Amino acid sequence: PQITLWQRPLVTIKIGGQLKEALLDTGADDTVLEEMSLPGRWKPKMIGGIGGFIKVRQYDQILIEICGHKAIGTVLVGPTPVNIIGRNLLTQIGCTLNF
Amino acid sequence: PQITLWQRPLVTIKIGGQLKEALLDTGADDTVLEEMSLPGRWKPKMIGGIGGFIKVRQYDQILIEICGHKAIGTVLVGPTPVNIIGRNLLTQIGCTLNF
Ligand SMILES: O=C1N(Cc2ccccc2)[C@H](COc2ccccc2)[C@H](O)[C@@H](O)[C@@H](COc2ccccc2)N1Cc1ccccc1
Repeated sequence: PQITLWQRPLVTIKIGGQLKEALLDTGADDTVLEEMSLPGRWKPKMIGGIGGFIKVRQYDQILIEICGHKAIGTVLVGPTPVNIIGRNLLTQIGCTLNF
Repeated sequence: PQITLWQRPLVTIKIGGQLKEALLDTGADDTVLEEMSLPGRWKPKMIGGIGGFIKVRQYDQILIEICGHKAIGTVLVGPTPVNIIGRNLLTQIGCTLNF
């Protein structure tokens, strides 16, 4: 798909067997989703941005399906305002920026 | 050009006669630059980030060249960790996400 940025680039993702709405975010190094439970061992992490830092739980080797393209990677879970797909998973689906 | 995401999508921008580095960020609705002096009057604006809200100053019709593309638009100045080019300017340079 070729996605215009007149609006926020929201897409559906399937994770944990759940369907969710997420933003394709090229400015984000990591993927961060709102509170949910994933199976596995997790590690605490602090991630910061505009507004300061938030504590998240880091889960590795998670499978996600973005618009139909499976991808595997680390996923951070915490009190984020919107589900964000960052560069660690966008590279796996082959997403590029073009102008 | 086509930009992949294995590295942060950093580009050089020219604003006020000077060169700065900035991040092409499809997750950011607006463009926010680190503290600097711009001409004119500014208006107040509050932006929600990952760690909360920050108050920034909004300047309108500012000329900024991004990778050789001249754009004119709204730029916010505030305590951001990095210069961020958001959708309001990414649309003026014809940027899309492709996968
Ligand atoms: O705070 C952020 N994050 C922080 C972050 C860091 C790592 C992983 C995920 C997120 C970066 C931006 O900041 C940084 C900080 C450090 C390094 C790189 C980018 C995203 O890239 C932006 O897209 C947007 C992401 O989060 C949100 C929150 C609410 C609604 C929509 C998006 N903003 C806020 C923002 C909003 C508007 C203009 C400018 C910046």
